[PDB]
Amino acid sequence: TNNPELKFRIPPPVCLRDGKKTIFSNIQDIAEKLHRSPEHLIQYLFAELGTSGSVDGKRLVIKGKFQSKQMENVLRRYILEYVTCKTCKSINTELKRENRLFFMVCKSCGSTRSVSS
Amino acid sequence: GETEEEKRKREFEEGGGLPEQPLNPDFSKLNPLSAEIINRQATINIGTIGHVAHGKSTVVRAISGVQTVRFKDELERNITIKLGYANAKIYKCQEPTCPEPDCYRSFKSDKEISPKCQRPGCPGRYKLVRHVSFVDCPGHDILMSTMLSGAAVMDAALLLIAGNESCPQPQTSEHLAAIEIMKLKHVIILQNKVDLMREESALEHQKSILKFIRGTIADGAPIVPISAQLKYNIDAVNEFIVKTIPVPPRDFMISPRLIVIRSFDVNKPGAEIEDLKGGVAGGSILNGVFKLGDEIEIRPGIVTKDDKGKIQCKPIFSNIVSLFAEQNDLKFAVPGGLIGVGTKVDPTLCRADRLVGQVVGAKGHLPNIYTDIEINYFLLRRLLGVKTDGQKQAKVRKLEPNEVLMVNIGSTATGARVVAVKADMARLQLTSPACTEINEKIALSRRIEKHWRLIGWATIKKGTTLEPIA
Amino acid sequence: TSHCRFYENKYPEIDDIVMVNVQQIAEMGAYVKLLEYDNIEGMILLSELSRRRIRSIQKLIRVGKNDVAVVLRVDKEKGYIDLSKRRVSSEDIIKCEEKYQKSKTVHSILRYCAEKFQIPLEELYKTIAWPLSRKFGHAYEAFKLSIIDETVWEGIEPPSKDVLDELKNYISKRLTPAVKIRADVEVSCFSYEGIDAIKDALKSAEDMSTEQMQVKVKLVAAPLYVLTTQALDKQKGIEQLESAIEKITEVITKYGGVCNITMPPKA
RNA sequence: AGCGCCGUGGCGCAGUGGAAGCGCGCAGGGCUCAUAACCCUGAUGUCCUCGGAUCGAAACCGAGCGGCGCUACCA
Ligand SMILES: Nc1nc2c(ncn2[C@@H]2O[C@H](COP(=O)(O)OP(=O)(O)CP(=O)(O)O)[C@@H](O)[C@H]2O)c(=O)[nH]1
Ligand SMILES: [Mg+2]
Repeated sequence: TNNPELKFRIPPPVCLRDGKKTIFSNIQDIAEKLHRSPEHLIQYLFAELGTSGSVDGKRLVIKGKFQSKQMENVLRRYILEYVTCKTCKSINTELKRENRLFFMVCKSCGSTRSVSS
Repeated sequence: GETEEEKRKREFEEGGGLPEQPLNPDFSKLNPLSAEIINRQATINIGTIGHVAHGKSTVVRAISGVQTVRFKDELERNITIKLGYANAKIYKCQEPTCPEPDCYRSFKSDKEISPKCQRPGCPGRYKLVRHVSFVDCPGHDILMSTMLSGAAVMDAALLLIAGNESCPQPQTSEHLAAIEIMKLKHVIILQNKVDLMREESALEHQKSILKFIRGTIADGAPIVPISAQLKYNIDAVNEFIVKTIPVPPRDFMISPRLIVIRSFDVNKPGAEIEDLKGGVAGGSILNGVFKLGDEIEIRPGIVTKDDKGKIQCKPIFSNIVSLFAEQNDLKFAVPGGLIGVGTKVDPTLCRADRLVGQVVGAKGHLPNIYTDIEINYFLLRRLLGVKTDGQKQAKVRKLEPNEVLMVNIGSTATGARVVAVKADMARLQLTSPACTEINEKIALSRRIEKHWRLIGWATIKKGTTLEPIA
Repeated sequence: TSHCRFYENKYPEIDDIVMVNVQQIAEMGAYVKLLEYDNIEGMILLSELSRRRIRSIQKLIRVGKNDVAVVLRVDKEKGYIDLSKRRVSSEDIIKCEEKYQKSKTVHSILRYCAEKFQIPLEELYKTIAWPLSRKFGHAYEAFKLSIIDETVWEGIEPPSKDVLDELKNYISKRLTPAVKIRADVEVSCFSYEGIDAIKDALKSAEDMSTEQMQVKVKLVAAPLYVLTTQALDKQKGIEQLESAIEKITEVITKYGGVCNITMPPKA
């Protein structure tokens, strides 16, 4: 009754490698289709890879060298361990701040897991 | 235009509130279901057992709504050494019209005497059939003293099995055998993961679980599929608890006693010390009705070593500041429910794991500390908790003289040495003090594979006493 | 109206260590004004400049800022300052900077007083500054004793009482210090009535708090109690805190419990 | 929960009581036939928020926020 559909909502990360530069436009779409706020996602991307740039426009402009496969892989890791829980298939969970860190909670279930780093 | 807080108030006072307990009620006529007892304290202790990292705090939270919270930064995520406590109020709908499976409702400890039915279409209210306490037992293969002691507290059992994982979880069987050791039958089997299986897989898992329960002492265990995360099928769990599990024999005849499992210093930091509070022993009472203002003695207490290496035992005399149970301060204490006995003791006794598994007696009784204990043991065929990859689960050997082993005497977690081995009898010498009151059902664990491993049960038959220094 | 150097005479002396501000590197070195001194330009030659031979000298000059200095010879006939940069000890550079911070900070209050009362800075210096640097060796320690002990100006003739009371307000507002002495005391008690003992111990300790220095035994943990005190002269706090220690030992040695000290009184 | 640390220019340190710093980075220029090395010029800041003595604070202090380490679970 509740879940007739029982992720399939990952936007294909179509990137741009302009040699010295790299532009990722899909950053907002992957922010939406994964129900993820933009700033936390982009800081996690910067924490995975020690490269520096800016955010331009609804896109991420990082001046460094990476194939689309490797940034795709980094997004795959973030998808594997943040947007969807390993134990059960779900995605509607989002960031919350339970005594200073980011403590995750869910909506479909009501989880309380301490994932911050 | 009423605020949600105004709505919840209006319902709370409409539900009768939480009436203050009488200061001196006639205790001869009091039953555990009495209105003064049932509304403000928990009379039955239910304990959760399960495999590691499957969810036993979450099931309790889904039942009652009281968080175990989990603490100690590093321990926020892996495992928690201390037990997890929560109070649930069992409410049955007074309307027969509503379906029987969903009439039951487990609420938090702050609910009213008769809250309204959340079922859309029923104006009937909820009657309180019982209040229950929950003792979350850690289920790790290293942490064994706390699980045995929390068992030694509780009176009802709750087994969790995950479906998609392998059927024969070994430490779940270890939990079940530990429960069987202390003389409990009332065990309810839970299927934690049911949404994530198919129809055929769930039935196969049920068949496996049934195939496991044929040789154990427990035979007619109820099995019910629940979900700690999805938070459904809660009412029927309350149904099974109410029907299957009655109140253990507990009246006011037996002399007063306490068994402390947790210690809690009450020192609110940042606050000035001129406004402080005593030290609180988190203890369970199996026998004894305790009233606001009492002198009690922690029998093993101060444990000293003299210049000559002899262990001196100084009981911790103490006057009870308060008996914190459930939500509010209570005038009297009910046997069969964990309570924070706050006393004049210096909180440095209740800061760390210091009062974990220690016997207490009010003034007017003289339990005996011992140093050598005669023990009557009996072992099982194989060790529980080792996933041998297909080869003959390890067989228990016969005990050797002079071997350090963990002997859980009731709640006390002690490491004793065997001084003699007989056909069914042994003698244990203790360096960590232990007292004997009546029988104190005992669990035995050895060190064969690094961490402790349960082997068999035992009961004290005799012992060499020590006289406390006054 | 910036003038009137801190020291005694109207030309710098010989063989001393000072600190200049750099303005220009034109042909032979640095002709630099002095902020350790009044206003007079002094020479350093590029030979008296660089310890290591360098490609671009500017990286060692950094025009516009302040740099270590030494006056060797002084033209006390028409004014020339034979000065160098490399002729300073490796350690004594920090002595030069600390001397300069003292002198500069003394200059700031005198400039404030001069721009308030419209007396030229030289007069306020003359009446006040060098009598202080004579009695106590410096005006900074003179101000430090004046904030605590008012005998400093006894025997010094001021231009006006207004300058006095204004600069007293300024020393009490700007030179305001009291180091936080901290201790940590363990309760090891295993006794029966310990909370009442702790309450009475803090009662006794906080009853020692004087008007100027207040001792507050704050709680952070069951064993660890923190002693915070404002040592106004960095000597009364230790004795106050030892008295507190004795008071907790007194309360604890008779009820039945035991207590121990982890961190004794330290600034 | 309290205490020890902190509040970027892209970074790390810093003087923090005259009001924008140094190196690493980046744009640009210079030397060279040419490249690297070397040499010069730079635009980046609410030096986190709110108030206060102060001509004036980014600095000196405090009625709030955020991020760091311990006291350790502090009913
Ligand atoms: N899919 C699914 N996940 C669950 C369920 N119940 C709990 N979990 C997961 O378990 C996690 C919580 O585990 P936790 O209760 O801490 O395990 P634990 O009780 O400490 C294991 P132990 O008692 O041996 O110490 C949650 O993050 C949640 O996602 C369930 O029914 N289904
Ligand atoms: Mg638990």
